[PDB]
Amino acid sequence: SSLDNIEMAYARQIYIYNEKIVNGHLQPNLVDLCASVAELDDKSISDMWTMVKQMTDVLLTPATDALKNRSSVEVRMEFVRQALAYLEQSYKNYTLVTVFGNLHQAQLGGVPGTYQLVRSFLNIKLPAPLPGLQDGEVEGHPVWALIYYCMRCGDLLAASQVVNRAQHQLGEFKTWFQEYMNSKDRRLSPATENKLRLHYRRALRNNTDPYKRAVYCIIGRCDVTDNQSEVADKTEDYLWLKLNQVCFDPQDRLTLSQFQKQLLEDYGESHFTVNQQPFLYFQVLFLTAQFEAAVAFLFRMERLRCHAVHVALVLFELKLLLKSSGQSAQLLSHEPGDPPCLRRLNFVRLLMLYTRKFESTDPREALQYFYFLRDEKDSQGENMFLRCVSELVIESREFDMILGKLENDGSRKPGVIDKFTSDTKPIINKVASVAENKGLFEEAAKLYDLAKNADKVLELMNKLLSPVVPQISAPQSNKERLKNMALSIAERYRAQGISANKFVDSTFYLLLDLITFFDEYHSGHIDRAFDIIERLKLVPLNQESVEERVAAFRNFSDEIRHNLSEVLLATMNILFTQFKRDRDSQLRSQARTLITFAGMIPYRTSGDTNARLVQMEVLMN
Amino acid sequence: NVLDTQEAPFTGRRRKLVVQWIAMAVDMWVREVERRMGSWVSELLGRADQVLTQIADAEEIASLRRTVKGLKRSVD
Amino acid sequence: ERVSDIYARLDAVSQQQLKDLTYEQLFSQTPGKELAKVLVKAIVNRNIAAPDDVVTFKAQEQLQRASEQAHNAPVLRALLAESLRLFEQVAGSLTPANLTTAVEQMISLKYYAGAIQLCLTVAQQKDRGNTALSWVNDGKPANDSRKKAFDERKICYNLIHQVLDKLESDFAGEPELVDGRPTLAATKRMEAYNVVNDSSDEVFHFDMYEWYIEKGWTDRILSIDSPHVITYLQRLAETDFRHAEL
Repeated sequence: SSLDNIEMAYARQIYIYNEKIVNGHLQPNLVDLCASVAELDDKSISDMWTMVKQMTDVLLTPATDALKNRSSVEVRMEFVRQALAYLEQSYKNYTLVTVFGNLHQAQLGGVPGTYQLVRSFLNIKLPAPLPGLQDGEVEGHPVWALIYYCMRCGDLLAASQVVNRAQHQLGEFKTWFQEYMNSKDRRLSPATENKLRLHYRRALRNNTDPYKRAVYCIIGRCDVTDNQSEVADKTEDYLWLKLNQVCFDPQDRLTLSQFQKQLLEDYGESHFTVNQQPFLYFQVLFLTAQFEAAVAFLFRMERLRCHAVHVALVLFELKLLLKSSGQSAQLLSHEPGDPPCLRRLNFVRLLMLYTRKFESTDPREALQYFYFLRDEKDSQGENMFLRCVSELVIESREFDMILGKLENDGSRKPGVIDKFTSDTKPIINKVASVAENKGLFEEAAKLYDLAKNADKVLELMNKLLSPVVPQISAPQSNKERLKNMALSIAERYRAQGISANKFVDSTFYLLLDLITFFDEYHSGHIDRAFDIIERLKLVPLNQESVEERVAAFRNFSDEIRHNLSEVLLATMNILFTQFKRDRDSQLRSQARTLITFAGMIPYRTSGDTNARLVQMEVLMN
Repeated sequence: NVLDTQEAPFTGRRRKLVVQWIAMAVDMWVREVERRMGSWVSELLGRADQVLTQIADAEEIASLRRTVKGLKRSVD
Repeated sequence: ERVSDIYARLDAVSQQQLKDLTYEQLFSQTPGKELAKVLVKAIVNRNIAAPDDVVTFKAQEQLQRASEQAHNAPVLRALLAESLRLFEQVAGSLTPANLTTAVEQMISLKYYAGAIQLCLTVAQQKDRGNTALSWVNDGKPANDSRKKAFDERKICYNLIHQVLDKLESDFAGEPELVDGRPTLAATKRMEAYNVVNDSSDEVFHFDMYEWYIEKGWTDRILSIDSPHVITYLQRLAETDFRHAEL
């Protein structure tokens, strides 16, 4: 097996999600089905899916195009809020593990109020007082530190409580903050927003209290260039600092498009992967709505291929992933007729790479991933899922497992693909078609016979029999192994009343009779073999039938005319033997008949055959 | 060659029968390829359809148009 | 062919009609012809498991082989794409039983858009005069004989509901975006709903407004924009509270 522990667990989860859609059940939450395995690994992966769920848990317009949802200002706004809610809660967990040694340890004693937690967080991260703080303290801590880390944790209420106990010190900041907490989308009114920004810009552009600076332009979304590096030293603190500063419809203003493009264009992977920590960059792209970038990026880490494919599937089963129309493009690209700030993922290629790894010895699991390509076609019109099953069968040669083995008793035990579509007639011909083009007739027959395509089964069975008609049928020979399959196809084609056009069909049952004629001839059962050839009315034995038999030879399958030489000789040698054992006249007359027939028929080795036939007739007299 | 020239008796509403022949022939052709032709056959079946509308047995013709358009798909 | 295999997978009326079937009946009586049709139909929808009656068989054969695959985008997509191609050529002749089975098989192979496109095509072909649109625009007078035309479209529209239903079901919990770009589950949702909004069948869009209302999707219906939906409501308002509220 080519699948690692993690990859295998995901496969099982994707089998469920397929079993549900294959039986018409409720469309379960894919993101939940993937996070179910994440908990079996380190929390590096669990915290990823947590971000994936929260970033995709946005009210969408079902049955709407992918590009439309992702271009709409409506959806683009909720992404920023879902991310900020993740950066705030994520930071809140950092503040817990900073005070208590373990999340469990914090829980048993009880998570304290965000206010008392933050206070018990300031104790550690600033033990001694910084001399540059302003506006005094509140219950033993600087008022601005409390406000910042409370807003950072996302509890505006806890921050407003701090403000209520410092009404005299904070001046007019109270009426401004109380408006920020009330107004939605973390924005103030243009009039009041103007009043505070100008005040900050007036004489507080450079204040000795960094926490004061941070809060002001987090509330006013100002000084976008100043990264407030004094307080936002971590990467998440930067993302959170900026997403609280982005704006929507000229100076000192930043928008999501600029920010998202500004980040990866100027400070690409190189900047965010110098510490050899891959998820850091992924979180930067995913929490900025650049899902295709983050997916391709994370898909290149050979250790995190599994995770990047699935986060792509989630975005794909939620009409959020922007697929690349052309299949000839690179993995990541920007369509020419699209805005430059969005990118597109060649989803077809993405799955095709992941599959090649474990498609060789783990076919069942491969199909589960090929199903997501059911909705796509190629330039030639083939259904992508169907084509992927053809290529996977041509390579793996797993016919019984994937296509269903058709035993020699008339049964068709369904295969693994039967689960996904009930119309399995084309691919069985596709797989049968190539194997036919590769001279693998004995297989192409079994495959065509699996799809009950007798036109092709009998055609190929005619080719495999004609060479072996006069041969000696011996144990385990190529004659027995082909005759016995032909008879197993004769019964199942009569018991089920199946037949190809009379040309193909007539020749097929005719060869089977001839194969019996030589099997009796090679055994010495002369009398019995003579009777068979007489029924077939293939070789004339009375002079009257020569005219009609000669005309019939003209339109009989060349697979029959080929073996005419051996038939005449065996029949002659049959009469020849019976002569040495009135009757003499009758054999003599029949001997003549064979000669005149052979004389009027142009066929294989007519030279040596016509001569031998005449000699055997002379010895009779 | 018969359907275009329209030399008698292959004229007028009798060309409805010419299309029936073309449907039978081409149908027996794709069925003989799928058991085991180019643009010019697709050019014809589409051109054969103009004949059926140009002639518009009101239900026979209607059913026949849907046999032609079926073969055009089978070739393309 | 494999006979008893058919017989075992038959009805009882079909099994018992074959039991007492004489050659006389086969040769010169309708019930005998009818049963012959049933039997051939069974062996055709099994090797898939008149250029109209021939194509329909090959289409079932193509779709049956698709489901028998290991999932090869090239082979699966090819078979599916072709199956749809063929079915559409004989849309007007498709029976409710053949359409249902086909759609279900396509749904199982994640071919949602394709399934929907077939249903719409079949609806439009069984009524090119739009007898249904006029019958609805006339208040649906009982005793009229356009009802048949409307019913044959309603069978297609219902099957479209099942497709969209199974789609949201199959992808319940799946994210719309992974690592930034869209997943495959998301693109199939867009591709499917595209086919829906890309239609010009009016009886269909009426049936879909009613359907959205039923499922409770004020999300999408209030977001159409179009007056068409307003005008449709303006007629149905004085009639139902739920509609008037919309």
